[PDB]
Amino acid sequence: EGPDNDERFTYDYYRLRVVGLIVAAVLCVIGIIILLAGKC
Amino acid sequence: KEVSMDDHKLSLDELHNKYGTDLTRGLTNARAKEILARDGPNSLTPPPTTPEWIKFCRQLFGGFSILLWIGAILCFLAYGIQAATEDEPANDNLYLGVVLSTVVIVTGCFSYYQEAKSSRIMDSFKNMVPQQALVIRDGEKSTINAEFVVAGDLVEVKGGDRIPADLRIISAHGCKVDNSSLTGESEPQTRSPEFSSENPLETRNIAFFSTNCVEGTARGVVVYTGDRTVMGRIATLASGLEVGRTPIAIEIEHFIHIITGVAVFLGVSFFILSLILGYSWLEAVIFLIGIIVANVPEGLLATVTVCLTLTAKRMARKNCLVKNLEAVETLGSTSTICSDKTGTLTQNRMTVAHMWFDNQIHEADTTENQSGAAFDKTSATWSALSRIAALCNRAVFQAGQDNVPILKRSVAGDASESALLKCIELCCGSVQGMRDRNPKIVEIPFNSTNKYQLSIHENEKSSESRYLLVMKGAPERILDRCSTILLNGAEEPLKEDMKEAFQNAYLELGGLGERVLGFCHFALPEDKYNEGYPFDADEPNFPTTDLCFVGLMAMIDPPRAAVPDAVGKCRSAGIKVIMVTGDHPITAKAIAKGVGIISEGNETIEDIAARLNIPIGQVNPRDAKACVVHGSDLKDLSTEVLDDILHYHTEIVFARTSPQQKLIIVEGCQRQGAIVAVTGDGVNDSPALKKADIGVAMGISGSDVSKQAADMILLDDNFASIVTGVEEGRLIFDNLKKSIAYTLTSNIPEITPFLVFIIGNVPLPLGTVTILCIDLGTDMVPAISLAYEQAESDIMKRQPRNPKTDKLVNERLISMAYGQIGMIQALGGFFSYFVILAENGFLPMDLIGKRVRWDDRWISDVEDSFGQQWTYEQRKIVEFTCHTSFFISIVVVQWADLIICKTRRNSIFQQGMKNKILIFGLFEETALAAFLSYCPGTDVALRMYPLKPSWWFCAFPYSLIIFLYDEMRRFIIRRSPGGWVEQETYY
Amino acid sequence: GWKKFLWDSEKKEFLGRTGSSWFKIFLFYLIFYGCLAGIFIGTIQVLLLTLSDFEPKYQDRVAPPGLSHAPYAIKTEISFSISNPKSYESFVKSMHKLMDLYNESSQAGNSPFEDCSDTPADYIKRGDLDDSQGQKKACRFSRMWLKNCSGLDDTTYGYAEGKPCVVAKLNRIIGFYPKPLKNTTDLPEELQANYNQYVLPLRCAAKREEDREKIGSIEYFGLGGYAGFPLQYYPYYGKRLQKKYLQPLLAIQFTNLTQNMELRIECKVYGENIDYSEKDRFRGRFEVKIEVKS
Ligand SMILES: *[C@@H]1O[C@H](CO[C@@H]2O[C@@H](C)[C@@H](O)[C@@H](O)[C@@H]2O)[C@@H](O[C@@H]2O[C@H](CO)[C@@H](O[C@@H]3O[C@H](CO[C@H]4O[C@H](CO)[C@@H](O)[C@H](O)[C@@H]4O)[C@@H](O)[C@H](O[C@H]4O[C@H](CO)[C@@H](O)[C@H](O)[C@@H]4O)[C@@H]3O)[C@H](O)[C@H]2NC(C)=O)[C@H](O)[C@H]1NC(C)=O
Ligand SMILES: *[C@@H]1O[C@H](CO[C@@H]2O[C@@H](C)[C@@H](O)[C@@H](O)[C@@H]2O)[C@@H](O[C@@H]2O[C@H](CO)[C@@H](O[C@@H]3O[C@H](CO)[C@@H](O)[C@H](O[C@H]4O[C@H](CO)[C@@H](O)[C@H](O)[C@@H]4O)[C@@H]3O)[C@H](O)[C@H]2NC(C)=O)[C@H](O)[C@H]1NC(C)=O
Ligand SMILES: CCCCCCCC/C=C\CCCCCCCC(=O)OC[C@H](COP(=O)(O)OCC[N+](C)(C)C)OC(=O)CCCCCCC/C=C\CCCCCCCC
Ligand SMILES: CCCCCCCC/C=C\CCCCCCCC(=O)OC[C@H](COP(=O)(O)OCC[N+](C)(C)C)OC(=O)CCCCCCC/C=C\CCCCCCCC
Ligand SMILES: CCCCCCCC/C=C\CCCCCCCC(=O)OC[C@H](COP(=O)(O)OCC[N+](C)(C)C)OC(=O)CCCCCCC/C=C\CCCCCCCC
Ligand SMILES: CCCCCCCC/C=C\CCCCCCCC(=O)OC[C@H](COP(=O)(O)OCC[N+](C)(C)C)OC(=O)CCCCCCC/C=C\CCCCCCCC
Ligand SMILES: CCCCCCCC/C=C\CCCCCCCC(=O)OC[C@H](COP(=O)(O)OCC[N+](C)(C)C)OC(=O)CCCCCCC/C=C\CCCCCCCC
Ligand SMILES: CCCCCCCC/C=C\CCCCCCCC(=O)OC[C@H](COP(=O)(O)OCC[N+](C)(C)C)OC(=O)CCCCCCC/C=C\CCCCCCCC
Ligand SMILES: CCCCCCCC/C=C\CCCCCCCC(=O)OC[C@H](COP(=O)(O)OCC[N+](C)(C)C)OC(=O)CCCCCCC/C=C\CCCCCCCC
Ligand SMILES: *[C@@H]1O[C@H](CO)[C@@H](O[C@@H]2O[C@H](CO)[C@@H](O)[C@H](O)[C@H]2NC(C)=O)[C@H](O)[C@H]1NC(C)=O
Ligand SMILES: CC(C)CCC[C@@H](C)[C@H]1CC[C@H]2[C@@H]3CC=C4C[C@@H](O)CC[C@]4(C)[C@H]3CC[C@]12C
Ligand SMILES: CC(C)CCC[C@@H](C)[C@H]1CC[C@H]2[C@@H]3CC=C4C[C@@H](O)CC[C@]4(C)[C@H]3CC[C@]12C
Ligand SMILES: CC(C)CCC[C@@H](C)[C@H]1CC[C@H]2[C@@H]3CC=C4C[C@@H](O)CC[C@]4(C)[C@H]3CC[C@]12C
Ligand SMILES: [Mg+2]
Ligand SMILES: [Mg+2]
Repeated sequence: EGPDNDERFTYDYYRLRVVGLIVAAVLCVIGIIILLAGKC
Repeated sequence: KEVSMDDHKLSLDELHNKYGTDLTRGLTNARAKEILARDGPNSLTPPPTTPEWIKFCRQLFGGFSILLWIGAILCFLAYGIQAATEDEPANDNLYLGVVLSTVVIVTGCFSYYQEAKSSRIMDSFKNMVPQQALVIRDGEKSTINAEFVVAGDLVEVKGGDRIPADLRIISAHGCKVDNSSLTGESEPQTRSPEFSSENPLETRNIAFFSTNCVEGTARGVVVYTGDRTVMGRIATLASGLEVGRTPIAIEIEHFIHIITGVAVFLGVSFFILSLILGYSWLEAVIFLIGIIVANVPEGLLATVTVCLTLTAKRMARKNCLVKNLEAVETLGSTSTICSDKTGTLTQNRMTVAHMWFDNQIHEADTTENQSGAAFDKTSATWSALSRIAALCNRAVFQAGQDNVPILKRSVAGDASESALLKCIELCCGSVQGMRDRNPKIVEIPFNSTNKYQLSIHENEKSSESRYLLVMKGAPERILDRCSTILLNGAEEPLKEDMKEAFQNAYLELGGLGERVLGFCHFALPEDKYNEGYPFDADEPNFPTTDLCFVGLMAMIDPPRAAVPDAVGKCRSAGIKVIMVTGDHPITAKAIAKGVGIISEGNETIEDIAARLNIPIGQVNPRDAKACVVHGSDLKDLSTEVLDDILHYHTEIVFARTSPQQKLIIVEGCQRQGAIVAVTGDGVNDSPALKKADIGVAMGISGSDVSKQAADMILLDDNFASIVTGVEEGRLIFDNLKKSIAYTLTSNIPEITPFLVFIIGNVPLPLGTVTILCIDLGTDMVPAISLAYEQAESDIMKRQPRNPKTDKLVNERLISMAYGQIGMIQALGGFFSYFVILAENGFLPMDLIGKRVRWDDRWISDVEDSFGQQWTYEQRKIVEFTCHTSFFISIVVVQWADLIICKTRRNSIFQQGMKNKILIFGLFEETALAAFLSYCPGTDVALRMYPLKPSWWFCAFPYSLIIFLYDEMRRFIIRRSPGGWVEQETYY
Repeated sequence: GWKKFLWDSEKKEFLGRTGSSWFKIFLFYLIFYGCLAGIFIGTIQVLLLTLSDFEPKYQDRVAPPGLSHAPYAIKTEISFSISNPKSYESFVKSMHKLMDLYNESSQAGNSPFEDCSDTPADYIKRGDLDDSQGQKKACRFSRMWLKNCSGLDDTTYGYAEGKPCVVAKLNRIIGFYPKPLKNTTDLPEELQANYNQYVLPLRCAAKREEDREKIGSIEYFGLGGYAGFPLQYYPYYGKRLQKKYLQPLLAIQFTNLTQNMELRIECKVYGENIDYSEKDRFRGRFEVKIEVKS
């Protein structure tokens, strides 16, 4: 699709890791809240 | 024998001078505090304790952590060998070793945490209800903690009390102590203050520690306290308990063995397969580690200790103190309950309800008013009746009671005597003056041989013969004892007609469910007995018969509030309840009918004879479901007759049965093949308590001998608490099964990739690092969450389990875990695998056989389905993106499995999502999977790569499918009892 | 137990159950494993639909391209005796397997092999990645181009007298355009001379500074006489759209090689969309251990 088709071989793994970490953090928080909810 | 030097030779004066204690008064509280501080608490130095570091260390080098240690060591050595060879090697072996060691560290700390938790909870059961001692201080008698006893304190012990410390007997009356723990002989030896022998083991005036007083009473002084006691030296070093396990723990162990054997065989075999197929020596051990970890459920022992400890805390919360851990398991299996009438079913708070004198039934006891009574207080016979009620009575009121009414105040004595006192004070007047005017010369307390009470009083008035004998007792026996009856002041001989009316009155009041007591008195002739005449208690001089029957007094005693519901739950539960009481069959039959032991419709042989108006002997014994066995009949019966009554009758009530006969009843119940629990408060009850499967001792009133003899202690002495406790006991089994069912399901998805790898010749879908992360890394908490579970509506609506037929791990369990649920978690992971490879360029048809070429480091030319050419690391990266996906597809399916596992009979909609630990587990695992996939550096260290977003969803159809499938199978079970589904699928 | 749990004749049980139980369980499992199989086959069919036949959806794991070689050396070592003939047989059998695909008999007629510039040239676009104009056409690559390593003159290819060859090859990637370095002041030393823009350069050297002296004259054979790959053989349209496609090759003769001593030779390609990796020792470059012990 032309010489400058470098995109067909690139993936933004950085943004993916950032989002996956934000989500992991959120899930961890929700977890702790539910666990200690009653003990306060 | 060697360590013996005592004070027995000293006299009362010598003992007083040495110890320095008022023999009559006892030491003062201030002196008690000083002595306690100086000598120390009356307790035995405890043993030392394992250090915290040694245990933790046992965890590091225990369970199967050893296998992981060898694997980690092998990896380190392999890396070291690589160091010598060509430069710039791959740190793959180095980071693999670093992964195994960490797994061992996390497992060691977690298991250590759980074990400590359980040990601390067990210790809490040591200072809940302590062991006390009755001491005499400042003249007053008080109950104090056993540790507070000091040397020189005046201690008093009675029948059934434990000896707080070695004592010097100052005074005693028929005291018998059992020195079985000291000498070995179980024969009770008498104890008297007289100096019998020079040696301590024989001297009559020395009570040793740890012994118990079988009968009588005695007063002594503490010669030795704590470790100084004779028995203390032996008990501290010589009597230490050893470690003990349960049968629940051993069924689980046996199963762990069978699975371990199959796992090791499969491992070694795969190892040889890898070598025949050209792999590295290190990769062979790696495959073995993965197979063993994926197949051996290492968490079961921890999950059982945790389940038992947590359930015990729930019981201790609900009034059921288990002395041992085995009782927690045995309670769930309880089939028959032999309970007592007074103390357990009722409250033991008697109130005087009705009376019978002047050949009439009279109501009385105005409801805390001045209305007096229904009849004339002026009645002549009533005067004699109240006279005997007040004079023969043993109980007296305590001080400080003058402020409140009689129905509300406290008394000291028997419940019946207390009721009589409250009645006379409300209607008659003051007992202090009445007891004062008629001085009691001699009195005979209630005795089993006599079965009556007795009191001799002198009369201050004129016209009397100067002698008034008063006695009360069983109405049947006292009527046999009297020749005359007092009616309206005029005495008349007792004829058969009067006795018939009396029997009618007894039947009427007894049918009501009230305890009737007979009363009588006699004025002995002055000519035969002068004023000076002494009456001999030891040798009865006065006439016992030809007395004058005054009348009958009856009292009421309502049952506990919770008792009826408890018997109902037992009937729904399939548990048999037996009432063993000292009362009369009419009162027993009644109380039993009211509480629920004898439900409506059921009749005994006598009941049917009465309806039919036929002799009882003629009626068929099998015709009656329930029966009331008399104590005399029980003594006369043989083993076969006892078995006949226990087998053929649904509701049995033993009346007028001595507590000693309980052993025969317990043995008969066991001959049948039932797990029995028996309730006991006294000393005579101990043999039955030991013989019964579950001995329940009364907490409030039970003596130290009974408490020592039993496994469970009822704090409230209520019967409902027993039923609630059995309810808790069944939950242990339900939760344990739900846990075994969970952990075992992941075996099929973790092992199937290896098998497919070898048979199919496709690339490895799931690696070993991920396997360790699954079993050891994330499911640790979810496995435990299954124990916190609540119960299901049906826990009390099912039959008792029998150890012969039921076992925790049965064939139906393997049908659900391996066959149906497992095969599905395997397909969900395989699906996610196929998708990763297909998207990156490898299609499915092309994959069969690429392994030989795939695992060959040397082929940098691998061709995919679309014809591209792949190198070695580029291709390996896609394989690793599959190990991570598999992993996630496993956590995702685990969601459906963990949710469906919660209940086995009901749906989760009915039960609900009220378990907090379980929910915390779903969120935490999901979070860990996302973390391990996304964090940087994991690629090199853990070999996990990032997962793109369209992939997380591949396991979703298999998770919804697992959930929907189990819901329908639960529905079909509830709808069709005893069907094919319940026969095959219900584990 | 042992005998009784195997076969009893009162309850007419075998292994534990009767005939109707074994039949109900077997029927249930057959139906169940059938629904399971059908669902897996359907969820996999939708997956076959999702993807395209002319192009892999994801092409990030293979870039830049690797650099493989013939022969097939295990551990990246080429060791053989010049006397014993049964020492370099495993090598020749491979070399031959690779060159056996460039036979002229295979490349004949107008399709699908068209005659291309005998001298390096630029890219050639045969349209898009569609089925509209049928099977595309690929350029012909003759054997003879490789001069002393062709197996046409000296079948052995060199291994017979202490002068081996190494046919290097660039990993085939769909839609990959090779981009060589430009003539600007920044360029390696080696690459300055013979800057044919249309040629992707390949140059071998010694891993260590010492070995330089012990390595003799690296003689590269290729299209046009240059030490590289002509850009005209790109891009690659994939197997489905370009069956019978031949990738360029470059021969390397390691003349004047010291005898009885292990020599570490690292070959490396240069270019813009070319990047090496410290973990993958075959991404763009390659290592060979040669030891002509005689
Ligand atoms: C691609 O080309 C290959 C070579 O093609 C040859 O050269 C080209 C330029 C043309 O001229 C073409 O016409 C030539 O054939 C081609 O491989 C060749 O295939 C033939 C047929 O099998 C082989 O001939 C046989 O040789 C053996 C002994 O071979 C020795 O040398 C080779 C190396 O060359 C070693 O590998 C061996 O181990 C031996 O050391 C003979 O024994 C054999 O005898 C047979 O024929 C005789 C009559 O001549 C009969 O009497 C016998 O009974 C046998 O039936 C053949 O003579 C030739 O060796 C082989 N070349 C090479 C280098 O291996 C290849 O097949 C082509 N591939 C495609 C896909 O087109
Ligand atoms: C790729 O690049 C090289 C080098 O280009 C040069 O350096 C670059 C970094 C950049 O600065 C460019 O602007 C610069 O030209 C090209 O090759 C060079 O070509 C020139 C011209 O032929 C050569 O210069 C010659 O040097 C000789 C001695 O070394 C000298 O005797 C030559 O005389 C010639 O020119 C004079 C006028 O100056 C004339 O009077 C003579 O009669 C005779 O023609 C000449 O000065 C360089 O040496 C070359 N460089 C190298 C390394 O060989 C190259 O052609 C280019 N390739 C492409 C495809 O564009
Ligand atoms: C009780 C609960 C408390 C919770 C409080 C949370 C507070 C919030 C804290 C963090 C939130 C998210 C932070 C976002 C930053 C993440 C860093 C990051 O995005 O880094 C990405 C790059 C990696 O490089 P690349 O992608 O180019 O590689 C090439 C990739 N290839 C090979 C595929 C081509 O980073 C680099 O280069 C440099 C990396 C430097 C170090 C980053 C540290 C990451 C490790 C831990 C931090 C996350 C903790 C989360 C806690 C969750 C609890 C379980
Ligand atoms: C519950 C149990 C379940 C699971 C248990 C699993 C047990 C496993 C135990 C330990 C595993 C340790 C792994 C160590 C992590 C990486 C360390 C390391 O060896 O890194 C090396 C890399 C260097 O790579 P390179 O130079 O080759 O890259 C070149 C990149 N090129 C070329 C593309 C540019 O380092 C880097 O990249 C720098 C990035 C550093 C990463 C920072 C992340 C911090 C890691 C762990 C802390 C998180 C703890 C959780 C706390 C929770 C709080 C609530
Ligand atoms: C040339 C040679 C060819 C050979 C071909 C052979 C092909 C074989 C094909 C299928 C094999 C089926 C294996 C399943 C075995 C089930 C055994 C089982 O049901 O025993 C249950 C027992 C007792 O149960 P119950 O109380 O209900 O007895 C009630 C007895 N009544 C009711 C009759 C009185 O319990 C126990 O023995 C205790 C628990 C034992 C747990 C065993 C679990 C297995 C553990 C690891 C193996 C996993 C490998 C998975 C991969 C397989 C390869 C695809
Ligand atoms: C040990 C315990 C294992 C537990 C589970 C193991 C999971 C293993 C599943 C698959 C592994 C086998 C490898 C599959 C590769 C076979 C390839 C194949 O089969 O290529 C046939 C077709 C491809 O057609 P095409 O469109 O390319 O042709 C186009 C034709 N034109 C265009 C000319 C019209 O593929 C198809 O149709 C669909 C075939 C895809 C996979 C089907 C595999 C067999 C079917 C179900 C397996 C699950 C059984 C569950 C049993 C439960 C108890 C164990
Ligand atoms: C696109 C397709 C995807 C398919 C994927 C499948 C995934 C798995 C499929 C299903 C699993 C989820 C099912 C949730 C069940 C909810 C049931 C419910 O709602 O029953 C209502 C209950 C009943 O109430 P009652 O008073 O009548 O009970 C009286 C109880 N008696 C009588 C004992 C006193 O109410 C209660 O339980 C009280 C309120 C509890 C609310 C719970 C909400 C949390 C639910 C799940 C947590 C998420 C875990 C996943 C973590 C990953 C996140 C990233
Ligand atoms: C087309 C594909 C997508 C379809 C999605 C459907 C979503 C449906 C959403 C909620 C479901 C409805 C709520 C159910 C509430 C029922 C309340 C209730 O009263 O229930 C009681 C019954 C059991 O009564 P019993 O046995 O005592 O009767 C005994 C009768 N005698 C005595 C004669 C034996 O309960 C039962 O029928 C429970 C049986 C239900 C089994 C169906 C499971 C539905 C599948 C998934 C639900 C969604 C959860 C996950 C969400 C993922 C989001 C991405
Ligand atoms: C990717 C994963 C997909 C997994 C999908 C799985 C779907 C397959 C589900 C069920 C298929 C199995 C059906 C088997 C039918 C033949 C069984 C049979 O021969 O049974 C005979 C009995 C009748 O004998 P009896 O008891 O009267 O004789 C008394 C016997 N004596 C004398 C011993 C007491 O049958 C009975 O009792 C009736 C019991 C019939 C069993 C009902 C079980 C239904 C369970 C699930 C269906 C729901 C699927 C929902 C999926 C949604 C997908 C999105
Ligand atoms: C090939 O290498 C040989 C050395 O092995 C070179 O020949 C040597 O040249 C030196 C002078 O520099 C002489 O002293 C030696 O006697 C020579 N040895 C032999 C065996 O000839 C030779 O020049 C090299 N040739 C090439 C083309 O690199
Ligand atoms: C209770 C149930 C139904 C909740 C199910 C939650 C599911 C859908 C959640 C749990 C973790 C989530 C993933 C966590 C991390 C990422 C990475 C990000 O870059 C894209 C979204 C993606 C892929 C999320 C998609 C949604 C996800 C899979
Ligand atoms: C890879 C493929 C070919 C393996 C297929 C294995 C199947 C046939 C195996 C896996 C688990 C097995 C079941 C496991 C447990 C039981 C319970 C037992 O009381 C009867 C047999 C029965 C029901 C087995 C029948 C055969 C079974 C379903
Ligand atoms: C709910 C359950 C029982 C439904 C299972 C349906 C099964 C039988 C269906 C679902 C998808 C179907 C497949 C879909 C696509 C193709 C490709 C075609 O070229 C041959 C038939 C074939 C391979 C079908 C065979 C039957 C199939 C596997
Ligand atoms: Mg016992
Ligand atoms: Mg598991």
